[PDB]
Amino acid sequence: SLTADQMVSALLDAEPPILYSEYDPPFSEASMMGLLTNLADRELVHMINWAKRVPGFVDLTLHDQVHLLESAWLEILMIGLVWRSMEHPGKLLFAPNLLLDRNQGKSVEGMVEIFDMLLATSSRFRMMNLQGEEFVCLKSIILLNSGVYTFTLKSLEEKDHIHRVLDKITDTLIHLMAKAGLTLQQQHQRLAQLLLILSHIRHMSNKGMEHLYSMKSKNVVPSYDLLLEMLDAH
Amino acid sequence: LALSLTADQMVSALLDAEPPILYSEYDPTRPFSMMGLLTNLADRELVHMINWAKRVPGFVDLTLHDQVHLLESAWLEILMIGLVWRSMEHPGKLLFAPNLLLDRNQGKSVEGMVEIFDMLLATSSRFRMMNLQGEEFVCLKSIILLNSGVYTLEEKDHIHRVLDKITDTLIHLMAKAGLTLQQQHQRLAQLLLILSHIRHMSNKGMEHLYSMKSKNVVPSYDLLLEMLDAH
Ligand SMILES: CC1=C(c2ccc(O)cc2)[C@H](c2ccc(OCCN3CC[C@@H](C)C3)cc2)Oc2cc(O)ccc21
Ligand SMILES: CC1=C(c2ccc(O)cc2)[C@H](c2ccc(OCCN3CC[C@@H](C)C3)cc2)Oc2cc(O)ccc21
Repeated sequence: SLTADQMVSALLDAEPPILYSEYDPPFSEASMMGLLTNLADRELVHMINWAKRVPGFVDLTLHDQVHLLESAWLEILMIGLVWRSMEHPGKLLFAPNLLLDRNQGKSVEGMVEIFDMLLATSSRFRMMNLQGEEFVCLKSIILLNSGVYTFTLKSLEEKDHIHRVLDKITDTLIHLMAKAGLTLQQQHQRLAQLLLILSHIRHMSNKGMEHLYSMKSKNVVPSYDLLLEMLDAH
Repeated sequence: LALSLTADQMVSALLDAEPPILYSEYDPTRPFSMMGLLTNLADRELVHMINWAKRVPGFVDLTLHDQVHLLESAWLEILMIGLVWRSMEHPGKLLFAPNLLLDRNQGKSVEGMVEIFDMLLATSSRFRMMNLQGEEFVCLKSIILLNSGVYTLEEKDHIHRVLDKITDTLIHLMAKAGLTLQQQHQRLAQLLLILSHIRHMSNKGMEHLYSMKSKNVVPSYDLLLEMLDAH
């Protein structure tokens, strides 16, 4: 029932904070993955808070909320990272005090390939002059769309709802571009350009998941119970 | 020169470029390797895919090097969307060939296969529910070809001009179908979000194909280049 303007405002007010890496006056290659894992894990907690504020998300069953976050969490971490890296050519701003380049990526086997994809996405944002309002729409779309093709009377109802919210976010993107002064043709073209970036983000998440698993740590994905517990508040 | 086409000319060009539907190679008189049949079919389809790619307006204006790179990135996605398209009118089944219609139970005969079968079936069901039109389908397939490899100035600018042309064409089709402006952009977005699922399926499919430890998975640069038949 939200208007396009109300949708934008809701999403902007929902934005999580930018977190820091630990301070101690040197950085070492050996400690890099530990610092990244620590940031990712802290970002996840804020991500769950954020998701619950995306219009229509808490209308879903807790089960389906968990499934959507299971599907989307790394994509959401990535698009967040690319967004805060956009103004820093050649670098990934994991935190304001953890700004990393390609060569630092090389220290971890298999990492530079994923760094390069992320850097390429940052460059594409930059060449498109992606706006914050557009970014928060894209991030919401990822949340709602990434797990929807892999979820029953209840579920049919859930899927219809998700599609209706996704349509509203399309309307919102178009509203933003119209107010930005784009022609109808430029509006459709840019809508398309933005949504095609989501294919690349999905690609990066799958490649990244492969990479994280290859590292042989104790776990990679947030468990159902963990997501549930964070989501399943009293 | 390829960009000077109208939306109608673009649609007609893409429809005329469509590849044929191939048959599985086996004696239908003899007792019923599944992956063997599928691999044989995929490998034969790939050849027709390269010939289709050469007819997508704007594609051959790229260097041969870049044509090959795009095919390297897109080929499995393109195989998949074509499979889903011809499977649309066959709920619960994948029409790999007219003589090779498989259901998900048959897909369980190969380890790790049923998970990918289920994703493909879900996509075909989504297509059916949206009543995807052939004219929309050929636009989508062309977008996969141009978009899948674009994250690896003039060449990329050309690629984006062609992609913008296809967006224009899709909107034109929907406008002709009688959709309101709001319905047009909503449907455009719905179709493009399905492409992220097709990318997902290609990623999971590649993982699955590699896990089989067969002779090879991806077509080599030289194979694709030879199929392009350079002049
Ligand atoms: C994109 C990215 C990282 C990444 C992702 C894939 C890859 O192959 C290499 C690094 C790494 C990264 C490191 C570890 C990651 O997962 C660790 C496992 N936890 C995730 C959920 C929790 C239950 C366990 C996920 C990403 O660092 C980031 C930190 C951020 O705050 C935001 C994004 C990243
Ligand atoms: C989607 C699909 C198949 C598939 C893909 C991924 C997967 O995990 C399981 C089956 C299998 C499939 C089986 C083998 C495939 O690659 C084999 C390797 N060749 C591809 C190019 C050639 C150089 C080597 C690719 C797809 O069958 C299909 C046949 C078609 O005509 C169209 C689509 C498919």
